[PDB]
Amino acid sequence: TVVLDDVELREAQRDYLDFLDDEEDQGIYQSKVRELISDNQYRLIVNVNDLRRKNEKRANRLLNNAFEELVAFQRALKDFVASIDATYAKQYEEFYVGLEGSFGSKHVSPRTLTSCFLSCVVCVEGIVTKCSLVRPKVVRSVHYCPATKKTIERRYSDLSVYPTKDEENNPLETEYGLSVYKDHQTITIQEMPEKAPAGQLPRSVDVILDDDLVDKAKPGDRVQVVGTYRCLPGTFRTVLIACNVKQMSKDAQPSFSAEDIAKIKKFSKTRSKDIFDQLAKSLAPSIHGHDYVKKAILCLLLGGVERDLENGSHIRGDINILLIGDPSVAKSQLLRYVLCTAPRAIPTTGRGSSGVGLTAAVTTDQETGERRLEAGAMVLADRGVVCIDEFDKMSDMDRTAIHEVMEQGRVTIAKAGIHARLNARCSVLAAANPVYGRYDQYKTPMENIGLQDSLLSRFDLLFIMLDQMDPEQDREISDHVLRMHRYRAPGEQDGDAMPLGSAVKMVSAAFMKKYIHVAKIIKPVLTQESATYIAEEYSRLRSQDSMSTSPVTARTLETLIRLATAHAKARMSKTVDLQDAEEAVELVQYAYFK
Amino acid sequence: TVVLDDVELREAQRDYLDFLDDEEDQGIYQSKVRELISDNQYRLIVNVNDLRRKNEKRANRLLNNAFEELVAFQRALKDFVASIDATYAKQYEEFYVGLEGSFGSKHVSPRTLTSCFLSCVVCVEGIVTKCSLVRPKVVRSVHYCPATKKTIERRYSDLSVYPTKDEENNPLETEYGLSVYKDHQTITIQEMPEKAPAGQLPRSVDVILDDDLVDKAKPGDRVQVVGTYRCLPGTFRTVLIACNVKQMSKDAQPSFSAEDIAKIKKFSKTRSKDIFDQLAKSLAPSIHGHDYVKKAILCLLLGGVERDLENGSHIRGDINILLIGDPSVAKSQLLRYVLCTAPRAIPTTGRGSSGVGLTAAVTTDQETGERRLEAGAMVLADRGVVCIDEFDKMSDMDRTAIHEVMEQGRVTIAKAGIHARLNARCSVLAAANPVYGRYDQYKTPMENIGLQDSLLSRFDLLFIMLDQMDPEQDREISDHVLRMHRYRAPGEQDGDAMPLGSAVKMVSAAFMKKYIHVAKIIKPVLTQESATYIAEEYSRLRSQDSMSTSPVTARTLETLIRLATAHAKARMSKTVDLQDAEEAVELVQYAYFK
Amino acid sequence: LKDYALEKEKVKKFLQEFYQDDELGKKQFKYGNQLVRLAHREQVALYVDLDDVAEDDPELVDSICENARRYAKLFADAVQELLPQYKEREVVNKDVLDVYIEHRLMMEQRSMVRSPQNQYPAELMRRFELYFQGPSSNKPRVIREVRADSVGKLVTVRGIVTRVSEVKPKMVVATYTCDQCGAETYQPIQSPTFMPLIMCPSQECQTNRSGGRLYLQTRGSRFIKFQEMKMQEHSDQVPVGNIPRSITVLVEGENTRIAQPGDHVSVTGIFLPILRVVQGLLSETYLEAHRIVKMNLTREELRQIAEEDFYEKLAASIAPEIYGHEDVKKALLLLLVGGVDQSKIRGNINICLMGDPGVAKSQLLSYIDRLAPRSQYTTGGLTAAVLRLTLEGGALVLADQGVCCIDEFDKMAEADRTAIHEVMEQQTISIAKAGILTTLNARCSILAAANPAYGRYNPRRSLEQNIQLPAALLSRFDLLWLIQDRPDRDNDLRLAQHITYVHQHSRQPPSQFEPLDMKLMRRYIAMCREKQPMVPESLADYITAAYVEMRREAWASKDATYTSARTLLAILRLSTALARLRMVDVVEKEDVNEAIRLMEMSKDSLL
Ligand SMILES: Nc1ncnc2c1ncn2[C@@H]1O[C@H](COP(=O)(O)OP(=O)(O)OP(=O)(O)O)[C@@H](O)[C@H]1O
Ligand SMILES: Nc1ncnc2c1ncn2[C@@H]1O[C@H](COP(=O)(O)OP(=O)(O)O)[C@@H](O)[C@H]1O
Ligand SMILES: Nc1ncnc2c1ncn2[C@@H]1O[C@H](COP(=O)(O)OP(=O)(O)O)[C@@H](O)[C@H]1O
Ligand SMILES: [Mg+2]
Ligand SMILES: [Mg+2]
Ligand SMILES: [Mg+2]
Ligand SMILES: [Zn+2]
Repeated sequence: TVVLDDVELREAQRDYLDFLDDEEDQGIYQSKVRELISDNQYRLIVNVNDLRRKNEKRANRLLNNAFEELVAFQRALKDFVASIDATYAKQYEEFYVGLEGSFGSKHVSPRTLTSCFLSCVVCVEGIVTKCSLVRPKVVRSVHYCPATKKTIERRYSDLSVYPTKDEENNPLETEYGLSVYKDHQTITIQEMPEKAPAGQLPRSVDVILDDDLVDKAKPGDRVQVVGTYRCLPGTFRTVLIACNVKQMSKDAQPSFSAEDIAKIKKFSKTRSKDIFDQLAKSLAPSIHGHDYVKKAILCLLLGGVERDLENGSHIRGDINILLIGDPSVAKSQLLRYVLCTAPRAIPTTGRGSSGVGLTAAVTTDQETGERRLEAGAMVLADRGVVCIDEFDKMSDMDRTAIHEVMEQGRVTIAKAGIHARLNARCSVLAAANPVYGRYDQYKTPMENIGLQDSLLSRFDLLFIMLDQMDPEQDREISDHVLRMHRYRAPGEQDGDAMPLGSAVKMVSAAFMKKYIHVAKIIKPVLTQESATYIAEEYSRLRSQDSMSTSPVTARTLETLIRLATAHAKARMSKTVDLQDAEEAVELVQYAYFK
Repeated sequence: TVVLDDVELREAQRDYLDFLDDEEDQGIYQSKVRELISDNQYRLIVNVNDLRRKNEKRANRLLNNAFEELVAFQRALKDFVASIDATYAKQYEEFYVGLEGSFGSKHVSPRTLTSCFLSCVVCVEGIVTKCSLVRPKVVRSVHYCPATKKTIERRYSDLSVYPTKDEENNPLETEYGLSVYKDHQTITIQEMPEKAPAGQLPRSVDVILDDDLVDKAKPGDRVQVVGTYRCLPGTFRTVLIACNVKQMSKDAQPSFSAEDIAKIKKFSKTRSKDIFDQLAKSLAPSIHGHDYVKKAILCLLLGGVERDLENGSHIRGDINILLIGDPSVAKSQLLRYVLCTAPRAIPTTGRGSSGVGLTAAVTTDQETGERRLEAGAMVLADRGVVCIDEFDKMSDMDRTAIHEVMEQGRVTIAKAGIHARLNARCSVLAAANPVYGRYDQYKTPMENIGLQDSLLSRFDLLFIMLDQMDPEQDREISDHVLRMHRYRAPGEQDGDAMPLGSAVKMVSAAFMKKYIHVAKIIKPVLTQESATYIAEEYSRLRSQDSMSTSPVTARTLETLIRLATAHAKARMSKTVDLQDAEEAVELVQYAYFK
Repeated sequence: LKDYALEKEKVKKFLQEFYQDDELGKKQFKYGNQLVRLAHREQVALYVDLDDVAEDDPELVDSICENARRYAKLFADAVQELLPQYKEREVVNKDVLDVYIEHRLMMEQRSMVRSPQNQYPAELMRRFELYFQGPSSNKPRVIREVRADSVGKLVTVRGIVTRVSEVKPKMVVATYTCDQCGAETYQPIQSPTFMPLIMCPSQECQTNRSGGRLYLQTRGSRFIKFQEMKMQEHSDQVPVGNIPRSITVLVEGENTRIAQPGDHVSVTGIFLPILRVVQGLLSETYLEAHRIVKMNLTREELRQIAEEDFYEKLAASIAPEIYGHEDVKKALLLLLVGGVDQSKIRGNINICLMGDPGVAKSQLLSYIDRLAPRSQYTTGGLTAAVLRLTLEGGALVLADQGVCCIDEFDKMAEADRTAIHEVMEQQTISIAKAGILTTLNARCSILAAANPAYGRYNPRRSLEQNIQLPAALLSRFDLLWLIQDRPDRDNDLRLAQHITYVHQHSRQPPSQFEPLDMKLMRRYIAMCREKQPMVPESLADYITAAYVEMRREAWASKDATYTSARTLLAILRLSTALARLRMVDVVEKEDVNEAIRLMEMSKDSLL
């Protein structure tokens, strides 16, 4: 009952070494391992499709059969490194294989990762939510028996259990240096929140990381992982063993269709001057008035351009707007417009997500009493948008952490000895009614809500909307209200309403969503003419600051820079136009000067 | 649970390899392995005292723990052979170590082989009785799995269990070539029958032989084997695993004491001529008369000297005497004297030994239905003496089987598919009453019993004693009988008889037994004078053959030669003497002529 | 792979037969002398330099490096054998333990083969301890770099002690006495916890089956001094985009009480696992301590230093992205170099920056924090604490021999205001969570930044009227700069033009002097700290003349400008600080006058 030779594994191990023997061919993989030797890491990365090219059969065997095939490949890798350099190979107990390239059907998402892929390689894509602490895991424990003068081993691998006494009951003292340990971390992936239907339940998939793969991930990172999906011992829990992890850029790209691109290009080229206002009017058509607000909200979705400097200064491109206004005004309605339209937005309340709240938090699992650093709403909106309602009712700790993320777009945490620093760059669109209703237009907005005089400085814009009891204004609104209410769809007999569904000039919201998604990729840059013009205006606001809203300050200057940047993105104009600075300046004047 | 290093085994193997590394020293063991390599065998022989001299601690370690130390030793031996020649080492999967030399306590007998010796080396000396057939024992079986295209092995060693299916129930085919097999025979040893009390029971010990040790033993051989005494899997059964076997000389020698030698030499040099006659009178002093018979019995005990020629002849030195006479004659009493007197004798009835009979026989075990070659009473008497009573009542199969041993001294058996040719050279003293008593001196000696005249030719001597009603002779015998009756020990009061205990001029039987044993070592050779004298005597006997027992033939000539040789032993003469032949001639004339 | 008995021989050879030509070249068997001291109880610990073993067996040092726990026990047992040889006096039975050890040894010697259980453990044949000192070849390892692969090895690290528990007695060899038999029982302990024994395994009671129940006795047992502490990544090694990472360290024996929170120590010890299960066991790690030591260019650089505008250029290099505030940028540089502390005098130069929002206060602090060697950033914990029972130094403690940048100074807790008041007074922090006034050394410059209440500053409203902080506490600061965002269309246009360049270039506009890399700046600072310039007594005459002159202006000034002796003391710090910038060990009139100019400008900022 002791295996002697495996012809299949022999051939498979040989074929991998032949594949890694990239000398007569283009030399790419020989150069890789040479770089691997120089770089001192022990995990080669491999494009699966090249393996398909050299051997489709073996590549099929690898994808269909993971655990055995990789073990052969690691063997071929270790021998190959030993061929190039024996001593460097001898430094490391083992070596690892990293897969890459196109995975035809094995490239799935956590929603679509069914049990059918068990023991098959899978290339999952998603967002990391829960992270566990780095821990060292024993694999090969080495023991010494002074009674017998004997040294033994015990591997664990996939497999009271710890041996401490000889079979003769002599003591065994472990040999820590001889034994083998490896850092080990667990995380959880979920489907990207933008592309995740509300009807379906969450489908979260565990992940195991070891060796250098441990720390190459944090919560709120858009990552693609390639690994072997395996069950666990007992209805069985199932986990994915990572073979390689890579952080896809959160920018990604606006795939869509070329027809959408062409329609966008035609629409953009149609009327670049009115595209901003045409979008603005069609941004929230159900809502009447608040035209500056609609213009402002469009700029927030467009977003400025983040500037990372030589010293590491990281002037944010995100724009932040706060809405204050009397109840029964279309504030909550406006945000739901943003949720329907924003390419990547997350809703939230004052209280935030359960337990974790708005920002990240540490969570004992309570199934094993294990710490888990769990991403919050703010982090998940990174390079996106967050819509906060009842923002006044935000808790005090959140009122503390909001300062960090607003200042830095970055939430740090050291609680429970868990050092971490999560990217949280996210334009925020907060809304909060005045306390006790009936805003007094005498004191500060802080005096009506209590924002501690700082977050108002942090917010680039702050718009007040009061229920002025003008009969003309009420007629305009009520005319709009009844016009929408009286509307019936084109195909209908003024009879039945819509069925009780079991599932959840003017431009389409989706068309708007696709358009602004395309526009976000544009990277418009300054013009000296506009730069001179805006400097005059900012100084002019400082001149207009003599009368005494918050005063114009350097925060206001960069706010105008982002707004002109935003309007530049609206027209796809890679050079900021004086029109862009013009529209921003008047918009800011409305914000501070009614 | 994988053993990594055994420092004790590491050092012990090195110590043997250093011991085997016999180049700085006399080269005795280095030469032995070189001779072993030339021999092409794979079992070195080792003297323990060399190990004691080079390392007393290691030798004590070996004898107290035979198994592990030998395994280290065989490890060192194979490594050492590979050092001298790798390919010759590669010929054999393993090598073996044969022990030799002195063992203080561990050199025991089956009588004295206590259970305490378990796991210790032991040098058991004794006599083989039963031998099993040579059978090939499987030790390591190689299997091949065409479904998995995978080879699997198993070792049995000390450990239905023959694997035939993969864990996936794939068929397995056994690679007969790669599998390891070794011939394996079992034998049984017992105490030497001469040196064993009648009160105690047999102490049969089972021996296991493998490889070259298999057929280096036969039933009825005096051997000493060194091996590891071990239990068996299940109150348990215990067997000995042979490490080396050797057939010691069956003659051995009369060590005893130098005082016995001096007394023998003093007595021999006192009256060398009268020692033959004096011994005869003291041979059977309880029986009056038959003095010529007593002389012949002495000649039988001393016997002749075997002559072996260039043609592979084995011209026997043994003497065979038959006694016939009416019942109530001391014939039976004569045999009791010889049994008490002879150095190496064994009694038997006309029936022979139970089951096995006179010569060997094949017996199934009936505990496992296993054939066993069992040595008979005749075989155990090899180079000794056998006393047969009721020889007329021999069974017809035995009446035939006696021919071979009487002629060749070796019994053969090919029956039951079992092939053997055992040694049974044994001077035999047979006796048989005439049928219906009342011997008649008109018919043949055969006709009074029935022997076919082949046996009578085979027997060197035949003596006929008749119940003559001579008042003078009967007075002489009866007066002798009553003198023995009236005789009382010097220490006694004529009162009570000897207690009923549970235990069982004239020279002593023991001293006589010692002397004949010493005389048996002596190898008297021929003298030209006596050779000329006896040749005339034989031709004279041929001249006497004109007158009308058997006629004189060349059988009688060689019978006289052994008789003179036996008398030459009786006086310790290093050569035969005219006295020796002259005593033989009158003895033969008395036998054939009344 | 190797025979520990053979290794035991090599160390015994090494210890008995290693020497070093000591002071005056005295050939001395260093360890041999120490063993003699140990034999007479004159030593307790035996620190061993591996480089000594490297002097004659570097391979042995390597094997010690690849596994250290093994070789520690080998050496300890090796020393255990050697010590009876080196005994030459029957020293007094120091403490009950030695006479107890003597009592047991006589009892054992009163016994001949014996089972391994009926023999004393090695750990009880002690009252000496052994530690290694890492080789100079082994470069110190950052706490981040101590991965799972290095467990079981011997590593040297650097860091800052964030906390340390009180000394407590750790048990080593638990001793028991049977209920009904004279045989004594032992139990070595490795785990942090254990089940105490109940029934004696004594041969007599085992044979008798009397159920002799073990009763623990502390006198028989053997304890050891023990401590628990955490060490944090030193600020230099931390990457900019990360934060410091902790590591537990266990200290025992004579290594105890050699460390306090906020001590920039370097530790050599074994990195090992502890378990207070998936695909194998998961175990928390720690660093068993062995040795603890509390730690402390090109000619063009010299040519640059000789330049008159050198120090001015360095000030320009302070946050060149920040336009304006040049004289303030000069002042920050003075804080970075600090004073001299001639004798003692407060070398740290604490500065507070009050001003309207959106004037680069927070950004300036971030730059200073990134720049200084030992740096801390906080807003308001800041001060020490007693967590549960263990000390835990706050950011103020961690800033020792460095700077603590406190943004949002206006929103401090009033108790913390008192705390920093203690720091500016004597540079120590006192705290009593359980009524125990534990004082901690806090020697760290304070770079405060506050914002006035109710929007921008009102010039009409006096000082301590736009701000609600203690005026006495404010006057403690060496310098106090009031930054006002007055609308000045020209200067406003200048700043905007600076901003637009940065957006259009991701780069500062080109100045007269390009900024220097922050590391090079720190190199100049470290050079500047090398000096401790002195004040000639002639300068004192002019210095005092200037002081009374400005103090007269304060009397002339209707508003009390807080001129005091404190004002004079800081001026000494500024002058000698400037002398350090000048790389001249004697202060100068230019240094003095320039310091007065900045002092006047800070007062002018109050205009
Ligand atoms: N003098 C200046 N030169 C250059 N940039 C400036 C200046 N003053 C302010 N800024 C810019 O103002 C922007 C936003 O204001 P900033 O972060 O400086 O506020 P702050 O003064 O720290 O405010 P607070 O203390 O109220 O939070 C920063 O990006 C900084 O670049
Ligand atoms: N200008 C407006 N045009 C149309 N509807 C409005 C307008 N202002 C308020 N509403 C009405 O207010 C309702 C939503 O109020 P909501 O935003 O939930 O109040 P708040 O946000 O203050 O809690 C909608 O049904 C909407 O019709
Ligand atoms: N010559 C003799 N001298 C002494 N006793 C004799 C003699 N002949 C026969 N006997 C007696 O015969 C008895 C033994 O007879 P046994 O040899 O058994 O008869 P058989 O051998 O014919 O069967 C002994 O008790 C012995 O005393
Ligand atoms: Mg609402
Ligand atoms: Mg008879
Ligand atoms: Mg600030
Ligand atoms: Zn007891």
